[PDB]
Amino acid sequence: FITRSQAVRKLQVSLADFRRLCIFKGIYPFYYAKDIQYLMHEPVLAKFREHKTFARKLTRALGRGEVSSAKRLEEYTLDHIIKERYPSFPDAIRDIDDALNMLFLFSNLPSTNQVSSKIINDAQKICNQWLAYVAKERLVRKVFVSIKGVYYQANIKGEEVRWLVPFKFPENIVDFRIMLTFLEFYSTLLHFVLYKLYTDSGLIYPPKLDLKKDKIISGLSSYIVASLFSAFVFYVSREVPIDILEFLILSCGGNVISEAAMDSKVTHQIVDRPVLKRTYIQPQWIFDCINKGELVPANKYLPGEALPPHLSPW
Amino acid sequence: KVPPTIAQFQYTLDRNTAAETFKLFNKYRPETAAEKKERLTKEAAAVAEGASPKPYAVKYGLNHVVALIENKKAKLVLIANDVDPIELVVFLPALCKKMGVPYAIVKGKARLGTLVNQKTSAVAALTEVEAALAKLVSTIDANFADKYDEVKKHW
Amino acid sequence: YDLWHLRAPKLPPPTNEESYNPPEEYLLSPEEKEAWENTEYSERERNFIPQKYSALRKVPGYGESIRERFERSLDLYLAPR
Amino acid sequence: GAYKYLEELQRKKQSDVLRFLQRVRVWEYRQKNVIHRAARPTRPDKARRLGYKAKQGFVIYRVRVRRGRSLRATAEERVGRRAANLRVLNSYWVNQDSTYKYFEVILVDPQHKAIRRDARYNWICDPVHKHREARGLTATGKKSRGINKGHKLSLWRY
Amino acid sequence: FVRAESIVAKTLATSREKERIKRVSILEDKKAKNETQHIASGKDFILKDGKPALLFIVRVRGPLAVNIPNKAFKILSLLRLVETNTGVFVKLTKNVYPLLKVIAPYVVIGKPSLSSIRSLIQKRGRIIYKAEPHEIVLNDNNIVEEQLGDHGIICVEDIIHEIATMGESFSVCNFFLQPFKLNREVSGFGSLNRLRKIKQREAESRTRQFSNAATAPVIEVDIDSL
RNA sequence: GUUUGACCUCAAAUCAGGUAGGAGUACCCGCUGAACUCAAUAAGCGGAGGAAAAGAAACCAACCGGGAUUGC
RNA sequence: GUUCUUUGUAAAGUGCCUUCGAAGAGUCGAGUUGUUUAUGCAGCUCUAAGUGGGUGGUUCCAUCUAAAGCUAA
RNA sequence: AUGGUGAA
Repeated sequence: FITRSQAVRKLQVSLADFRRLCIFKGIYPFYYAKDIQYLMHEPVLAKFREHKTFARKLTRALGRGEVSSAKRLEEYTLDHIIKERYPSFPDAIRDIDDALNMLFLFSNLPSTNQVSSKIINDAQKICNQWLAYVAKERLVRKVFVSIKGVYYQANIKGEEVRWLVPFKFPENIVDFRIMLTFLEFYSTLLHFVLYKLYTDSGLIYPPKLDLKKDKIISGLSSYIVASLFSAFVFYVSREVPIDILEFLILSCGGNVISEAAMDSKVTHQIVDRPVLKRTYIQPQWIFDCINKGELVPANKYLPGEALPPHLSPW
Repeated sequence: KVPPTIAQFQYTLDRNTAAETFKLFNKYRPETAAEKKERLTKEAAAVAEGASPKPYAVKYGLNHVVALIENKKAKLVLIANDVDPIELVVFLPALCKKMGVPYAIVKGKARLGTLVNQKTSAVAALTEVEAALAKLVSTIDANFADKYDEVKKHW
Repeated sequence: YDLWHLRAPKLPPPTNEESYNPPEEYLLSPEEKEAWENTEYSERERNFIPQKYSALRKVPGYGESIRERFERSLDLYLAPR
Repeated sequence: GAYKYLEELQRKKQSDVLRFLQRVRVWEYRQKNVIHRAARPTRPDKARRLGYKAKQGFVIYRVRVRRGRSLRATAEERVGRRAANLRVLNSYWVNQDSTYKYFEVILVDPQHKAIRRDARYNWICDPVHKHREARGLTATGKKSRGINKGHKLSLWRY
Repeated sequence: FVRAESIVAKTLATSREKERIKRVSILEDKKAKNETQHIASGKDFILKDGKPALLFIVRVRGPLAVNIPNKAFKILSLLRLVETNTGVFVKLTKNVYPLLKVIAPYVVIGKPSLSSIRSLIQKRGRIIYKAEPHEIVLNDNNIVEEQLGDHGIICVEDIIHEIATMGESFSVCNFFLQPFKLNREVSGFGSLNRLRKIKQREAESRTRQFSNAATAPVIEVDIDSL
């Protein structure tokens, strides 16, 4: 065993890059020598050294001038680490339950100096694929509406991922650098996981997507318990999030029409206002039905009535 | 004690005029190896499938720069102060003065070379330019060649 | 292209009556909520404050989501396992 | 070329400029070790006319020898001893002192592929030229041997 | 101490800006009078009218450090877009139409989208009120239900609808929103940031160009860029 | 703009690509060099090859010119 | 001999007209002190010329271009 | 004399 400082000196790699290497691989107690020896043989060290040399050469060019050289100088993924930490696809799905919370949180974070707009765009786009896949296999089984958010539980081949959907409200902003590395690793994992899931679903990947619809709602309505709400069509009022209600109905096999679409079999209308003028129903009815497949009539969730005690479904 | 022929350097062009000279020289930076190679590849591709004005660039090589000097082809000469072999540049100001060519001294050979791609250039010169060259030459004259015309004195 | 000390990570326990519409009995008194808020960090047991909201539009946005994720990040790679 | 002027400048060694340069460089040379690598030749014209080139594989050395055997040959042998893998093609004076004399020596690497790959200098890689300074085959060695031009028992079968 | 070049450059830029503003104002004064007899043009057009249209505006930095001019400075103060990277939605009108040219060099305008507006509202928002220096974000709809909602704007979705549909409460909500301070592009300096900024600056010249012509068509660019 | 990078120099590598030691020594190339003018001999020192070295004139020539170096 | 290639406003030579047109410095040399078979070398103060300089013998003539280097017989 | 050997 060697000290953390001793291991860093042996690797002669700054602590900033050692954090990334440990996060990708995982080393902890003071630390066993064998883990450090295995890490030293990883190819990621060569790539990190190449990146450092690229940065120093770019700085040299910028200081000397001739910006053309810096532009011309501009000419990786941790695939190997994925296999090591995830020997098999079921292991990756198991690790998803805690890994993907960071990605889903980042999907709604605002752009700032600490996070580039590209990272947020990629995180949001990853959701557009995750929800699209989940709305085709109809693996949604829980819809606990928690204060932290709607605690979704998609039965991803029997591991019941506990991913949480943060609310659409502004998430006002800790060392994001570690969070950035975790997000990068989770996105690299998500690329292959989504590829595998789409290949299993039988749909040609990558499939076509619609952008005009994206410019209207920007979400699941693009990029092309289960027995509930068959062929059901619900109207959403101006007091509910379409991003959540529409996904559940689409997974169930129904359809949703947005009130703000211009900002029939209409069996129900989701409304929360005390004043109303379709079967008017509170949003709690859909969640309660999905949580247990009750398919209870609307009589138990008329607007303005006392809400029932929604015990946590766990 | 330094002889009068030495110490002509170290006393160099002022900050503003030096910056203006650097900016003017940056307008005629010679094509770098990568740019020249890509231009030649493009020309070959165009000719291989389906006659230009004479180029202009700064003169930097000591041998050919001196060759242009004496022939009166050097419109302006810029010399570095920190050159290790002083004898390489001791006679250059004297030759420029004898031939009647504007000349100037700068501090930092590496900064001199940074505008000509090469790591170091020792000296630099210009053969052709648009019209600010005359103003820069007049400024350099009035600030170094005429104001410090007594360089032959002191020790 | 499709490419297809290791103890269990011990995932955190699931939700515990933090619903936006929880049972009335689970809405603890302010004194207990104040004690939980003032409880020393790390040693704190519960990761949420009890609350109830009837109207869906009245549900507040979680502000502690980032902090919980950051806390779990440490265990995600610094855990001795 | 600058060499045309550099040669003439170096001709008048007693001139003030060269006198100042020599006394400035003597202290720097003294502060250096007895034998030390020189990044560039202090007399580029002399080296270039001596066949030295700035291309890769050429190395310039400097060495100090006590004043009072030929000094040039002794310096060449001393540099060759330390520089076993290099060949002392030639050497030339650069500076002199009351107690010591300084001679610059240019070394050519025969193992370097650049030197072996050109026909203008590949001849030096032959084993015959090994330790050229040891046998006094250099310019100083030949002069010391007296190889000038001009005046300057056997029994057969029958 | 400051070098001479800066003062001369600032003076030259200010002179050109003042001349352009004066010419534009004088031409617009004659155009409004409808004489349209000895002027370059009388009609208006946009290339890539004064009809109603909700547009998004972003305060860009530059041009060079021109001293604050009275007309443009006051116009920006009306929209309180003094800070760079700040934007606000304004109702396009014939009276407001000349304001675009008045503050064209300092701002970029375009037609937003429903998705973009929704994302901007749900991701950013300020309520500077009850000492009341707090920059509280739109965390909950309780503030919207209490302070707002007198006209029926009870939740954030109502604000989005009013902004996109130009409702009666558009003026009230827009003032309440305390327009958002959008993050700058590069938002960095150092080894990589310098090159990234230099590369990005090239697009600014080809995108944020001012013809300075009195009858120049309104400059418009898609808001999808950000 | 007290931050910075260049250029110049000084160090380090269980880093990558390379080389000298030693032996033989008849011949060869330089230093040194003793005694019955002996002798620029012997011994000693350093360096190489199959030969070594020299080699294409600041040479010899006083001729009606020869014309790299070395051996008889 | 047999062949696949021969190339791009690519290279060289020769006579005619014309314009240009370099040469190894603490080195030769000189004095001295040690060596040498009265040549040369070495230590040292001085150390220069380019219609210039090195070697020679007759009233100043003949030859050559040194202070860098490779080369089988 | 040369080059080595050893000892109180």
